[PDB]
Amino acid sequence: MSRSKVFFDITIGGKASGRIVMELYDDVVPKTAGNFRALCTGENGIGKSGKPLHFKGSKFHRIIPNFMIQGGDFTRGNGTGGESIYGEKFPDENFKEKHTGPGVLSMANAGPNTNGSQFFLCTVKTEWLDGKHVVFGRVVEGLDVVKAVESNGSQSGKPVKDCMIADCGQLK
Ligand SMILES: [Au+]
Repeated sequence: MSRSKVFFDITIGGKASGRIVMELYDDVVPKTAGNFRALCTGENGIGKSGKPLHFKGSKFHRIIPNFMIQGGDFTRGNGTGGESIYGEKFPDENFKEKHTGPGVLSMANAGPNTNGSQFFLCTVKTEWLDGKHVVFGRVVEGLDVVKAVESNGSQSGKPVKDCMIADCGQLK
């Protein structure tokens, strides 16, 4: 299917830091792409958690230099929460796409078939995640914004300051 384009407007410590534009692989992983797209628009409203099914206002809570930036936990904000629009967890749709380099967009999980709303953007090639995380898009603009967020990560995963998805949505 035609490929959706979505964006995040990022703040770092409250400071406007630019836009990350992403292309989703609707044609390869439609269920996975459709979940992320709707979480960018917020169109499915309040989820089972009672919080909005929406990345807006959420943070990259886990950021590791030379690895990736991870976000999508809008229910607990710490890596233990998050919710897909389908309502809890859904199976890995396929592993056709691989972690080929910086910019790759892929699902975070807790093992096989545990996709929620958490995701990461790779800042390096992470071949060791192939077949274990579902890859469903890539950055096409704003890789420099991804690097700026990455600069605030630590080996420990804890960010130096709040890296927020201040706005987000779908481009037509
Ligand atoms: Au993994």
